[PDB]
Amino acid sequence: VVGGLVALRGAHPYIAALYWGHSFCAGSLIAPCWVLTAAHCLQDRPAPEDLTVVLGQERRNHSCEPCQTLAVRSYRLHEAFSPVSYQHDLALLRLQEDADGSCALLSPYVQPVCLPSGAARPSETTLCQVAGWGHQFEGAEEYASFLQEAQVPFLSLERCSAPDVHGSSILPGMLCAGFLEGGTDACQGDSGGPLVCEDQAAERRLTLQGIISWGSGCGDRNKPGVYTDVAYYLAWIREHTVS
Amino acid sequence: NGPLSCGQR
Repeated sequence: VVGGLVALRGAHPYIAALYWGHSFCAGSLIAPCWVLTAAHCLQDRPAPEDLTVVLGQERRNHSCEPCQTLAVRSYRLHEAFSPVSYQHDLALLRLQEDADGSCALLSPYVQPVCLPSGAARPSETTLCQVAGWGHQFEGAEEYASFLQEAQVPFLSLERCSAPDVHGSSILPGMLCAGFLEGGTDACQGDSGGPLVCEDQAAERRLTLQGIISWGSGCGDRNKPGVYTDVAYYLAWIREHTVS
Repeated sequence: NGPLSCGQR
């Protein structure tokens, strides 16, 4: 994340860290046994046994005291996902339950994030938070150690699909957030991570409305980050989550 | 206490 600061330990209980082989991705706990991430992180289709999910983590790849490590029972990429356009860039991870039949062991540092309403009409007005362990700048040598978070405004599709910004590239199922003047954005290694935005309707007032997907550069002017519109896939999430 | 609803208010 560029233009962001370190996030406090209790700030992000829903964020998930995904490890396998030499790769890394983030994700969001949407239910005690379910993690929502980006499909392009798994386009290589690595075996589930290889996969490791760590919840309640603050420092990337560091063991910690409320850290919980879980195996992945199975995962599902969206059927219509394109590795070229990154359309439908979302995937479900089914966590492996233990002997007690529990997956995630909920605590103040490990909690699921509320799914979005979707029925609400989002103005540019909506403010969001983006989080990740990715690069802090485009040229950055290494991923961040501490979790970085940044405040970004939601951006309308009509403005987004504009020629000046992203133009034709934006497709249904996609949403944008950030400042056209740039400065604050998601960055490579942030993929799969959460975009939590304000929902005044909701009782929790904050819902997962985006999955970090793609973009051009970090924080470049007129090039806001592109996310998967979680609200667009509620039926799909309901359908395969229920499994 | 208990869990807090994710439902719209």
